Amino acid sequence: QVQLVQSGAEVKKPGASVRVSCRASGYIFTESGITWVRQAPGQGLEWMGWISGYSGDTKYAQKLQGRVTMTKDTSTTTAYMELRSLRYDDTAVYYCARDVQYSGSYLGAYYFDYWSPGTLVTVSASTKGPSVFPLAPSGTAALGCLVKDYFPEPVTVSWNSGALTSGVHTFPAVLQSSGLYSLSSVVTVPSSSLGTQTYICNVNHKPSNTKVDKRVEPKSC
Amino acid sequence: HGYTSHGAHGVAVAADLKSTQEAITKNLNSLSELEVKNLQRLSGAMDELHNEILELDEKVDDLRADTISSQIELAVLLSNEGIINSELALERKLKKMLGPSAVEIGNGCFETKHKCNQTCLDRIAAGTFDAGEFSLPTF
Amino acid sequence: HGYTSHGAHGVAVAADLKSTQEAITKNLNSLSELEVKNLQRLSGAMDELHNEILELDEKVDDLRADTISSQIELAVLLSNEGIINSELALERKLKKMLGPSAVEIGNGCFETKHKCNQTCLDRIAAGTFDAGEFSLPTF
Amino acid sequence: GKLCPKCLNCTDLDVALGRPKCTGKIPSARVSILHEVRPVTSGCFPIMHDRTKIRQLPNLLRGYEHIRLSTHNVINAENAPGGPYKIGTSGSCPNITNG
Amino acid sequence: DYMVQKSGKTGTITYQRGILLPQKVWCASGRSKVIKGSLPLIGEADCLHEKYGGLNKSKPYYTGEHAKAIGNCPIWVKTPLKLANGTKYRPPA
Amino acid sequence: QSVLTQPPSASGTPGQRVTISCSGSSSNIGTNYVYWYQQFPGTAPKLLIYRSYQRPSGVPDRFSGSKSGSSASLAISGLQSEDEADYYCATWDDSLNGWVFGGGTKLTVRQPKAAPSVTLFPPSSEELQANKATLVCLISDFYPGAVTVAWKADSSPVKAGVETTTPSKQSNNKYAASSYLSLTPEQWKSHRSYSCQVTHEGSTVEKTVAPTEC
Ligand SMILES: *[C@@H]1O[C@H](CO)[C@@H](O[C@@H]2O[C@H](CO)[C@@H](O)[C@H](O)[C@H]2NC(C)=O)[C@H](O)[C@H]1NC(C)=O
Ligand SMILES: *[C@@H]1O[C@H](CO)[C@@H](O[C@@H]2O[C@H](CO)[C@@H](O)[C@H](O)[C@H]2NC(C)=O)[C@H](O)[C@H]1NC(C)=O
Ligand SMILES: *[C@@H]1O[C@H](CO)[C@@H](O[C@@H]2O[C@H](CO)[C@@H](O)[C@H](O)[C@H]2NC(C)=O)[C@H](O)[C@H]1NC(C)=O
Repeated sequence: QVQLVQSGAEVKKPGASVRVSCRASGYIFTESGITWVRQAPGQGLEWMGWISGYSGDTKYAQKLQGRVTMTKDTSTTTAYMELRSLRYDDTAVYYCARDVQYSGSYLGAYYFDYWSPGTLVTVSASTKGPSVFPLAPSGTAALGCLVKDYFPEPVTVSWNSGALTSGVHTFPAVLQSSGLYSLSSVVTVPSSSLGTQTYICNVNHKPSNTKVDKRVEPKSC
Repeated sequence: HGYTSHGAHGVAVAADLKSTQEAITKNLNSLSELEVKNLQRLSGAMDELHNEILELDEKVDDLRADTISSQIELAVLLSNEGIINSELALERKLKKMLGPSAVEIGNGCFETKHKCNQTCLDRIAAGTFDAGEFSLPTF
Repeated sequence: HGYTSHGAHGVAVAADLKSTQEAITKNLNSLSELEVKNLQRLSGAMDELHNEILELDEKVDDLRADTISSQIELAVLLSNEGIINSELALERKLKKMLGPSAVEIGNGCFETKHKCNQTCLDRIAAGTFDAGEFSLPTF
Repeated sequence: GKLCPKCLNCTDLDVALGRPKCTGKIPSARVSILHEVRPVTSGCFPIMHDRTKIRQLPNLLRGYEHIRLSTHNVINAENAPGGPYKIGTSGSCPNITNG
Repeated sequence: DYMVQKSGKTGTITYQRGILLPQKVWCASGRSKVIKGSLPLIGEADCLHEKYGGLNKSKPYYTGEHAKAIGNCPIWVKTPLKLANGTKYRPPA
Repeated sequence: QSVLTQPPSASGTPGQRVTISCSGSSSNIGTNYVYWYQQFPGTAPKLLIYRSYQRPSGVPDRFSGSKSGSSASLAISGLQSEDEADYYCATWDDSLNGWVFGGGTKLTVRQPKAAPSVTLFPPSSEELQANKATLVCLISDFYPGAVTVAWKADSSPVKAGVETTTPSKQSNNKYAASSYLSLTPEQWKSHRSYSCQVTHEGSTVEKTVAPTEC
């Protein structure tokens, strides 16, 4: 059975480097190659490069020449990918894949077959509570809570300490390129309910013991 | 390719099989049996050491491909010329079985003194037409 | 190229423009669009050091020029053959508008039952000649 | 393709240089494919490759239809000129046994 | 380093301390027609093209990138060529 | 910006035949073999079609590969629930000297198609006092779950400081997602208006804010 097994998940500060391992099983390693492909979270596939299990010959993607190095070890039938000078764009899942080609110029006349499970590399966050900002209402009316810049997940949002539930939507977090999360929560309310009724979002971020009751009130000019 | 009959009997149409059978495939086989030597890397070459020799190799390859290409193009051009110019013989075969009972129009047509229906035309297509039946001078 | 009229009306002369227009220039353009690779000194050569390689270079150059020359000569020869053999079609166009009112002489001439003056001939040159005017069988 | 297949974890240069455990039948062909433009060793003792033409040796052998390592020896090393020689060996070059 | 010795001829080496004297030696004859490919070799082909790899012979000639090729091959041509199967274009009347 | 162009979304009722196109150029699809990969969420992609037309073992004849000039296409016939995934085309590109991937098409086969609700929040007064500004664009109630988001400063595109989440299956098996546009108060003040436009099934829903209005 053709197997590929990678090293564990990694987390790194920007500027450092990662070495990801790829051990091979169930085929003649010295007559195949390895490619590497990476996938930014929620994005497409980016080819990185290939290395021969027969000769150690390599070819890297133009965008990654300089920063990447691939090596391999016939003894342990293992391949390694090194990525230097990590930036936030290098946060991705790193796959290795068995590539049928092992000598001659690498020119895409062959293809890669089986993909390994994937190793995630995260390029610095250190537990911060969120900043909570009101999203003021403009007959339905929308009002919300912006929960900015926290780590790690998850925060919790209720409205009016749980007594407001009809119309509440809390959206999943977005992960900025800064490694920090933000989410939002909206209630749709009667537009006549403004002015007489109060609205408070309750934000609970347990990992930082942050608890915030934010009053969302109509804007004046 | 074939022959057509006109008149108050309607319009008759027939085909000639020998013309069709004669009609290109043989020509193609002739083109397809062309054979030429291989052009591979020379064996004492050595990329690192002798580049100049190697550059000359490249030169001889390119030159070969070019020349041989020109030759082929010619063979084809000639062949097509033949195929298109040949397209007038049926005329001569038809003229053969009449007698001077018809005049050469030059339109690829003749004017026969009698009338010719479908059964009459199939007999000319088969080449079995000789008219003493419509009694007119025989070749 | 053109057509001539004889008789007791004198001798009429006319010209055909389509024949003239058809008449070589296109052929020439076809010859003139031929393109061939350059043949310059090879860059790792070195006159002092590698003469032998160099002698072979010379060889490949000379051989090229020769072959390509032969090819060209052929193209021209063929082309000229066409130009000269083509020089008989006007005959067929004239035969077209008569009827069997004239006999094929084979001299490139016909004998018409009527007389043809200059104005009559310009109409054949223009291709507008159809005679029911001189009333004789029409094609 | 490969100088000798069945000499596993061996490159053609390896087979050419006669690296221990890379030896085998190098069969014959009327056609060969040149896969390594700058061929490599996969082990034994460190070579300074680039200071001689040695790298092309496999591609040279490749050019021929028939190839074969020899038998015996083209010269007795121990009796060579310059005084009796012991013959040196090094780890990094293990043999059928090891050592 | 290696040194080739012609058919029959002997050879010479001069040395000081640290010499590796040759022992076993390559013996070669015949000639193989070499092309620039990249393993693995998969399946069969009529033709092996240095640019295109495996190839099967379809039409007599081909257009494209030209390079060294061995086996039963189509011939390289400057332009895609057509043999005429038909008649000259005639406007209706 | 992907070299190969794949529609973000493809769909069909179960049993139907849907196609996914993949649009390239001479250097890639025109001169090279096409490959197709299928990915279920949080798994490795798997080879589905190889050398433009072939099927690996395991892959049913329901999947079919096509190629014409600089464009290839994946056809999925007899559409079934387990074909819900992302489909990626890949070919070598001789111009960029490396493999290239299409953006990936999400295949949705159990609900009527619904357009997205969009609501756009300007920065709060509170946030602007902290010298920050964020535009919040919330997208909800769309199916199937694939949208693209574009932002505008007045009427010219903005790409910097944009963070969109992958869409998330929500309370009713419809989909929702969010997008943020981070600005300096400086920037926010300098424009007449800002826009969040959400494209879904070849149809755009737009929402606009103006710094001056309340
Ligand atoms: C493989 O290597 C071993 C040593 O690692 C070789 O054994 C030596 O043999 C020589 C004579 O051939 C003796 O002088 C040494 O003392 C041996 N070494 C030891 C420590 O035993 C062995 O010959 C090699 N195998 C072959 C067949 O070449
Ligand atoms: C060239 O032609 C032959 C046609 O048979 C192909 O060889 C066959 O490939 C198929 C698999 O695709 C096998 O089922 C046959 O057994 C093969 N025959 C042999 C003897 O190998 C070959 O793949 C073709 N090459 C191409 C299309 O480039
Ligand atoms: C050239 O064209 C002719 C038709 O103009 C082709 O003849 C046809 O052949 C097919 C089978 O190959 C028949 O089904 C048709 O009935 C034929 N047409 C007629 C009217 O005869 C011919 O095959 C072509 N030549 C080649 C070699 O491609």
